[PDB]
Amino acid sequence: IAPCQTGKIADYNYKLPDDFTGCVIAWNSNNLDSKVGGNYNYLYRLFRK
Amino acid sequence: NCVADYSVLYNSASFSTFKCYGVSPTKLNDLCFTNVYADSFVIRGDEVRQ
Repeated sequence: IAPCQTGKIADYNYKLPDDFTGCVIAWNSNNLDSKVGGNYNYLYRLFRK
Repeated sequence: NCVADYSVLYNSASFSTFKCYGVSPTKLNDLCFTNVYADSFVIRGDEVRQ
C-alpha cells in the first residue's frame, strides 16, 4: 500500500496512483481482526483478468 | 533452451522478499535472455539484505 508497488494487493484490490499525495497509516491488529480457528470475514481478490 | 514463466513464481505468495535490479517483475514475461543462471544457497535471515 504505497505508490509504485505491484503485487496481489496493488494490482487486484487496492491500486494507488503513482503520483500520490497523502499518508499511509498502519498498525498491527490482534484483538479484533484475529481469532482461534482464524477470522474468515476478510476477503481479497485473488484472480482478475 | 526453454520457455520460462516468471508470473507463476511472482504471483505465488510463498516468497518472503523479492528484489529485481535493472528489471521489473512484470516485464520479465516479454523480455528474453541469452542465458539465465540460478545461484542457489541458504543464508541467515538478517543476512538476506546482504
